[PDB]
Amino acid sequence: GGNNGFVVSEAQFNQMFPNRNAFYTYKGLTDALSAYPAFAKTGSDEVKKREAAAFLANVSHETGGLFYIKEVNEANYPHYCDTTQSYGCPAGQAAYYGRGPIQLSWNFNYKAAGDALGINLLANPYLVEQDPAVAWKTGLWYWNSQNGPGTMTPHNAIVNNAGFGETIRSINGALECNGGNPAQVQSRINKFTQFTQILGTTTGPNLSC
Ligand SMILES: [Cl-]
Ligand SMILES: [Cl-]
Ligand SMILES: [Cl-]
Ligand SMILES: [Cl-]
Ligand SMILES: [Cl-]
Ligand SMILES: [Cl-]
Ligand SMILES: [Cl-]
Ligand SMILES: [Cl-]
Repeated sequence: GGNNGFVVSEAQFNQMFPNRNAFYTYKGLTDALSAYPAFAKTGSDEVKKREAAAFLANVSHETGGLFYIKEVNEANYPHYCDTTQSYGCPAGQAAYYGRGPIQLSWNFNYKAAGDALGINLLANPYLVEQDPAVAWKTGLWYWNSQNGPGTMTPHNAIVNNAGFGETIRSINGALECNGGNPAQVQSRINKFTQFTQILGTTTGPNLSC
Protein backbone atom coordinates (compact mmCIF):
# COMPACT_ATOMS: atom_id res chain seq x y z
CA GLY A 1 0.00 0.00 0.00
CA GLY A 2 3.06 2.26 0.71
CA ASN A 3 3.65 5.81 -0.79
CA ASN A 4 0.56 7.18 -2.69
CA GLY A 5 1.56 10.89 -2.35
CA PHE A 6 1.43 13.29 -5.33
CA VAL A 7 3.20 11.99 -8.49
CA VAL A 8 4.97 15.37 -8.84
CA SER A 9 7.54 16.00 -6.14
CA GLU A 10 8.21 19.43 -4.91
CA ALA A 11 11.62 19.23 -6.60
CA GLN A 12 10.15 18.18 -9.97
CA PHE A 13 7.70 21.07 -9.68
CA ASN A 14 10.64 23.48 -9.18
CA GLN A 15 12.44 22.04 -12.18
CA MET A 16 9.24 22.43 -14.26
CA PHE A 17 8.67 26.02 -13.14
CA PRO A 18 11.97 27.70 -12.40
CA ASN A 19 10.59 31.25 -12.65
CA ARG A 20 7.23 31.07 -10.94
CA ASN A 21 5.65 34.00 -9.21
CA ALA A 22 5.51 33.54 -5.37
CA PHE A 23 1.70 33.31 -5.67
CA TYR A 24 2.14 29.83 -7.09
CA THR A 25 3.64 27.20 -4.72
CA TYR A 26 3.88 23.48 -4.55
CA LYS A 27 1.82 23.47 -1.40
CA GLY A 28 -0.88 25.57 -3.00
CA LEU A 29 -1.17 23.00 -5.80
CA THR A 30 -1.01 19.92 -3.55
CA ASP A 31 -3.72 21.43 -1.29
CA ALA A 32 -6.05 21.81 -4.25
CA LEU A 33 -5.85 18.14 -5.33
CA SER A 34 -8.33 16.83 -2.84
CA ALA A 35 -11.04 18.96 -4.51
CA TYR A 36 -10.55 16.78 -7.65
CA PRO A 37 -9.74 13.35 -6.13
CA ALA A 38 -9.56 11.52 -9.45
CA PHE A 39 -7.02 14.00 -10.88
CA ALA A 40 -3.58 12.35 -11.18
CA LYS A 41 -5.00 9.37 -9.23
CA THR A 42 -6.73 7.46 -12.03
CA GLY A 43 -5.23 4.51 -13.94
CA SER A 44 -1.65 3.24 -13.73
CA ASP A 45 1.13 5.41 -12.44
CA GLU A 46 2.32 5.86 -16.01
CA VAL A 47 -1.06 7.50 -16.54
CA LYS A 48 -1.24 9.57 -13.35
CA LYS A 49 2.19 11.11 -14.16
CA ARG A 50 1.12 11.68 -17.75
CA GLU A 51 -1.96 13.50 -16.51
CA ALA A 52 0.04 15.61 -14.09
CA ALA A 53 2.49 16.58 -16.88
CA ALA A 54 -0.34 17.37 -19.26
CA PHE A 55 -1.99 19.71 -16.78
CA LEU A 56 1.11 21.54 -15.70
CA ALA A 57 2.33 21.90 -19.29
CA ASN A 58 -0.88 23.52 -20.38
CA VAL A 59 -0.66 25.59 -17.19
CA SER A 60 2.89 26.52 -18.11
CA HIS A 61 1.74 27.69 -21.53
CA GLU A 62 -1.10 29.84 -20.23
CA THR A 63 1.07 31.67 -17.71
CA GLY A 64 4.60 31.73 -19.01
CA GLY A 65 5.79 29.09 -16.63
CA LEU A 66 3.64 30.49 -13.81
CA PHE A 67 5.18 33.96 -14.05
CA TYR A 68 1.82 35.69 -14.56
CA ILE A 69 -1.04 35.74 -12.16
CA LYS A 70 -3.14 37.80 -14.49
CA GLU A 71 -3.54 38.69 -18.10
CA VAL A 72 -1.34 41.62 -19.04
CA ASN A 73 -3.40 43.73 -21.57
CA GLU A 74 -5.74 45.98 -19.53
CA ALA A 75 -7.17 47.59 -22.73
CA ASN A 76 -8.69 44.30 -23.78
CA TYR A 77 -10.29 43.47 -20.34
CA PRO A 78 -13.84 44.71 -21.30
CA HIS A 79 -14.29 42.13 -24.02
CA TYR A 80 -14.51 39.28 -21.49
CA CYS A 81 -17.91 40.53 -20.49
CA ASP A 82 -20.63 38.65 -22.44
CA THR A 83 -23.53 41.03 -21.95
CA THR A 84 -25.86 38.49 -23.60
CA GLN A 85 -25.92 36.64 -20.27
CA SER A 86 -28.64 37.17 -17.83
CA TYR A 87 -26.58 37.38 -14.58
CA GLY A 88 -24.50 40.02 -16.47
CA CYS A 89 -21.13 41.31 -15.23
CA PRO A 90 -21.70 42.45 -11.59
CA ALA A 91 -18.01 42.78 -10.60
CA GLY A 92 -17.56 45.12 -13.58
CA GLN A 93 -17.47 45.09 -17.37
CA ALA A 94 -13.65 44.79 -17.13
CA ALA A 95 -13.43 42.27 -14.36
CA TYR A 96 -13.44 38.92 -16.11
CA TYR A 97 -9.96 38.78 -17.64
CA GLY A 98 -7.58 35.88 -17.33
CA ARG A 99 -6.44 34.89 -13.89
CA GLY A 100 -4.62 32.03 -12.31
CA PRO A 101 -3.08 28.87 -13.54
CA ILE A 102 -5.50 28.37 -16.47
CA GLN A 103 -6.10 32.10 -17.05
CA LEU A 104 -9.77 31.73 -16.40
CA SER A 105 -11.72 34.13 -18.55
CA TRP A 106 -15.28 35.39 -19.31
CA ASN A 107 -18.18 36.13 -17.04
CA PHE A 108 -19.82 32.86 -18.09
CA ASN A 109 -16.73 30.86 -17.00
CA TYR A 110 -16.34 32.72 -13.76
CA LYS A 111 -19.95 31.84 -13.08
CA ALA A 112 -19.65 28.18 -14.04
CA ALA A 113 -16.45 27.62 -12.10
CA GLY A 114 -17.78 29.40 -8.99
CA ASP A 115 -20.97 27.34 -8.99
CA ALA A 116 -18.89 24.22 -9.21
CA LEU A 117 -16.56 25.21 -6.37
CA GLY A 118 -19.20 26.77 -4.12
CA ILE A 119 -17.61 30.24 -4.45
CA ASN A 120 -19.22 33.25 -5.97
CA LEU A 121 -16.53 34.18 -8.45
CA LEU A 122 -19.09 36.05 -10.56
CA ALA A 123 -19.30 38.61 -7.73
CA ASN A 124 -15.67 38.34 -6.56
CA PRO A 125 -13.61 37.36 -9.59
CA TYR A 126 -10.55 39.05 -8.00
CA LEU A 127 -10.18 36.08 -5.70
CA VAL A 128 -8.54 34.13 -8.49
CA GLU A 129 -5.63 36.66 -8.48
CA GLN A 130 -5.55 37.10 -4.68
CA ASP A 131 -6.12 33.69 -3.12
CA PRO A 132 -3.86 30.83 -4.38
CA ALA A 133 -6.10 28.13 -3.02
CA VAL A 134 -8.89 29.44 -5.26
CA ALA A 135 -6.71 30.02 -8.27
CA TRP A 136 -5.55 26.42 -8.16
CA LYS A 137 -9.05 25.09 -7.79
CA THR A 138 -10.09 27.01 -10.89
CA GLY A 139 -7.34 25.23 -12.84
CA LEU A 140 -8.47 21.79 -11.74
CA TRP A 141 -12.07 22.69 -12.44
CA TYR A 142 -11.24 23.44 -16.05
CA TRP A 143 -9.12 20.39 -16.46
CA ASN A 144 -11.62 18.06 -14.87
CA SER A 145 -15.07 19.27 -16.02
CA GLN A 146 -14.76 21.37 -19.19
CA ASN A 147 -14.87 20.38 -22.84
CA GLY A 148 -14.12 23.87 -24.18
CA PRO A 149 -13.93 23.85 -27.99
CA GLY A 150 -13.45 20.01 -27.97
CA THR A 151 -15.48 16.91 -27.06
CA MET A 152 -14.07 15.61 -23.77
CA THR A 153 -12.47 16.88 -20.58
CA PRO A 154 -8.67 17.04 -20.55
CA HIS A 155 -8.88 14.58 -17.65
CA ASN A 156 -10.64 11.98 -19.72
CA ALA A 157 -8.48 12.63 -22.74
CA ILE A 158 -5.48 11.39 -20.83
CA VAL A 159 -7.26 8.82 -18.62
CA ASN A 160 -9.00 7.20 -21.61
CA ASN A 161 -5.81 7.67 -23.60
CA ALA A 162 -7.37 9.73 -26.41
CA GLY A 163 -4.17 11.87 -26.60
CA PHE A 164 -2.57 15.05 -25.22
CA GLY A 165 -4.00 16.49 -28.45
CA GLU A 166 -7.51 16.52 -27.02
CA THR A 167 -6.29 18.55 -24.04
CA ILE A 168 -5.16 21.22 -26.57
CA ARG A 169 -8.41 21.07 -28.48
CA SER A 170 -10.32 21.51 -25.24
CA ILE A 171 -8.19 24.40 -24.07
CA ASN A 172 -7.93 26.61 -27.19
CA GLY A 173 -8.62 24.28 -30.12
CA ALA A 174 -10.93 26.42 -32.24
CA LEU A 175 -8.06 28.85 -32.83
CA GLU A 176 -5.02 26.52 -32.60
CA CYS A 177 -6.11 23.14 -33.94
CA ASN A 178 -6.95 22.00 -37.46
CA GLY A 179 -4.12 24.02 -38.91
CA GLY A 180 -4.98 27.32 -37.12
CA ASN A 181 -1.69 27.65 -35.16
CA PRO A 182 0.58 24.61 -35.52
CA ALA A 183 3.47 26.42 -33.98
CA GLN A 184 1.60 26.89 -30.72
CA VAL A 185 0.19 23.34 -30.82
CA GLN A 186 3.78 22.15 -31.02
CA SER A 187 4.96 24.48 -28.21
CA ARG A 188 2.42 22.91 -25.84
CA ILE A 189 3.59 19.46 -27.05
CA ASN A 190 7.20 20.43 -26.40
CA LYS A 191 6.55 21.41 -22.80
CA PHE A 192 4.40 18.37 -22.18
CA THR A 193 7.18 16.17 -23.54
CA GLN A 194 9.79 17.75 -21.33
CA PHE A 195 7.46 17.37 -18.35
CA THR A 196 6.86 13.69 -19.09
CA GLN A 197 10.63 13.30 -19.09
CA ILE A 198 10.98 15.08 -15.72
CA LEU A 199 8.48 12.66 -14.22
CA GLY A 200 9.79 9.52 -15.98
CA THR A 201 6.63 8.65 -17.96
CA THR A 202 5.79 8.57 -21.66
CA THR A 203 3.82 11.01 -23.76
CA GLY A 204 1.35 8.55 -25.08
CA PRO A 205 -0.30 8.89 -28.51
CA ASN A 206 -2.08 11.54 -30.58
CA LEU A 207 -0.08 14.47 -29.28
CA SER A 208 -1.35 16.82 -31.90
CA CYS A 209 -4.58 18.36 -33.23
CL1 LIG B 1 6.97 26.17 -3.72
CL1 LIG C 1 -12.15 14.36 -9.61
CL1 LIG D 1 5.45 27.21 -21.32
CL1 LIG E 1 -18.83 48.26 -15.20
CL1 LIG F 1 -4.76 30.68 0.10
CL1 LIG G 1 -10.53 27.75 -1.04
CL1 LIG H 1 -4.07 31.39 -32.90
CL1 LIG I 1 9.77 25.00 -26.79
